[PDB]
Amino acid sequence: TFNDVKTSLGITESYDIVNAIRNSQGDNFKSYVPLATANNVAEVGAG
Amino acid sequence: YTDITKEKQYDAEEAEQKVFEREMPNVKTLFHERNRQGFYHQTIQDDSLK
Amino acid sequence: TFNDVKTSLGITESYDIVNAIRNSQGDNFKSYVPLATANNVAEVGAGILINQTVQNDFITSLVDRIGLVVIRQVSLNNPLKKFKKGQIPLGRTIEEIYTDITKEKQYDAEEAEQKVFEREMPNVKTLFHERNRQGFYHQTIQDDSLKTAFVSWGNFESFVSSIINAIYNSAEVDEYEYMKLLVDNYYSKGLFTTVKIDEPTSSTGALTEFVKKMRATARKLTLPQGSRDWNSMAVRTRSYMEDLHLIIDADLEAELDVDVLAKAFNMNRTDFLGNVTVIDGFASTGLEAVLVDKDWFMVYDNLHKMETVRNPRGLYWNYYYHVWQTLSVSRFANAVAFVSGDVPAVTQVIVSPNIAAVKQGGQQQFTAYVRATNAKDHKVVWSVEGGSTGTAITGDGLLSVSGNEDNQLTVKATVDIGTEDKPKLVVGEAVVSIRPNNASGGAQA
Amino acid sequence: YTDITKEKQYDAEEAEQKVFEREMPNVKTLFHERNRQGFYHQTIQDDSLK
Amino acid sequence: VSFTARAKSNVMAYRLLAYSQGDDIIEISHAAENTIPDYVAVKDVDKGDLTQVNM
Repeated sequence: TFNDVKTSLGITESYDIVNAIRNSQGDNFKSYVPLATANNVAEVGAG
Repeated sequence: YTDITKEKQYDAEEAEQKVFEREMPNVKTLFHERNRQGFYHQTIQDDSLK
Repeated sequence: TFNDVKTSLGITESYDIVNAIRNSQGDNFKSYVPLATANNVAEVGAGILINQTVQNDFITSLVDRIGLVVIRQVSLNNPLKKFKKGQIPLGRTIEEIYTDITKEKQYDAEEAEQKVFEREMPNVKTLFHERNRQGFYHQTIQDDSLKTAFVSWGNFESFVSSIINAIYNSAEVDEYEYMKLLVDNYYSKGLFTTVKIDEPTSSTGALTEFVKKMRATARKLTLPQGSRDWNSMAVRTRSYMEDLHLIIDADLEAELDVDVLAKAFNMNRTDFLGNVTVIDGFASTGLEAVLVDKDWFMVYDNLHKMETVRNPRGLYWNYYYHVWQTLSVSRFANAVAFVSGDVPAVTQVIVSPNIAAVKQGGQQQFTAYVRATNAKDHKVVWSVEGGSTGTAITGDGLLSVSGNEDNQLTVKATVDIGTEDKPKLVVGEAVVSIRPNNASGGAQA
Repeated sequence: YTDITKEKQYDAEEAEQKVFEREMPNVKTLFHERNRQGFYHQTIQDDSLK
Repeated sequence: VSFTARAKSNVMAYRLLAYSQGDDIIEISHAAENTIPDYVAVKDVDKGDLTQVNM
């Protein structure tokens, strides 16, 4: 059952928060430039 | 005053050569010497208050 | 993490069993026609290599779970463990000293007037055995990471033990495999005594030939008069029937039982003589059985120690089980190869006074032994190297040393086999140290 | 099923920095699903058989 | 060592790269034909995407 499954099933995004953390340079995402596991939490933290 | 640190990502491959790595804490001190030194003089003449 | 995996991965289907059943007009596949769910036993019959996700049948949102965790243990053993001859903690080397018989002299009294105090040294041979294997095994158990793999503490603790059972099942296997490695070592060194057979799988005639040569060989190894013919040091020695062991594979035992020991009325007259030890096989090409003493394996233990350490940054343990052990072969044992392939005529030339120490200017008699499997002539060609100043050996093994010899000699006895366009040599080497002298002038006439 | 592993040659020199390294256990596995769901049907009149 | 680069226009892996400068951060693009390149892409990098140059 259910071969071709992505975690982004049924989601339209306003922006990418993965790219918003790596490209921060103090542009309000400077608080997430720490948090070594920010990508892993941002990937599956919506359920 | 000890102060907070940063976290490190759990990785068994980077932990293999870094069991004994040092990380000095964040301590800030402050010093407070005695400043005020004074006395309050009042003369009470009894036998005249009586 | 494994998006597109089907149940058919290394499956090499000779046929479809489902198309065999539903298109069965009539065959043996007709008995699987009234099975209600034959097509579901056909799919997940062999298990699945990669667990996919199964949704529940009633409510398709629920994930059907794993209900059972079977953790297979295995207890491997070493069948060759009985050949291990003890353990030593201190020291490294072992010294086998062996005394050999001598050659009688003819009685003469007139020669005996001067040669009374003249001495004859014993034919003592010496073999040395070092520590060879020095190893350790490494297994990591990331405790906190594997708590995602399990939901039961009784199962989790049983899996961690299965890793520790897998370390001891590793040191058992290598100790089996190093002790086979000696046998395939010693065969390729040309040190076994080859008795050429035909392959016993090929014929019940070729099988019956084998047991006759076997029982002839084991009887020859145990004669009271001893034999030089069955060692690699070529010494007069004997073996016992309680000492002999036979290391056939599991093929020969099955053709021994069904074809030979079955129809025989007296099993004591066709059974393999001595103790029979069954292994999986030898890695040589042509080598089928090996008949040794228990003295042929000098397998001692120097160290067995498991030591642990815990990493705090990465949250794991490490299991260092250390095996240091002597894995050597005594060349004083009778030890017989049973080779079914084509073999060379000469396998080893033995120049039995291997260590010699001749005084400068002094003589020495050398004696070459030839292992001829063709049973032919093979004349020894003598040679001396390394001391190329004035003197060398005769053609019959008499070492002559010049008075200015100051280099450690090497005495070669060589049997030229092979063809004329490309000769191949079988060489026996012995070393000679030259302890110098005095009381001589640099010139004479 | 937990499988067996390899030998490393003893070396006290390389054991100075290669403490705490990792060697993975050889482990294989299998998963067996519920295949058969069967269903048997018999009826008894119990009165027309009288 | 390494430093931050801002890419410039659709960098492809294994291609030869060259540096420039603009607003601030060094810009990276594919090296022009018939010259000496500065860096090799190890992965694809989007037009305005910040990344590292592993020196």
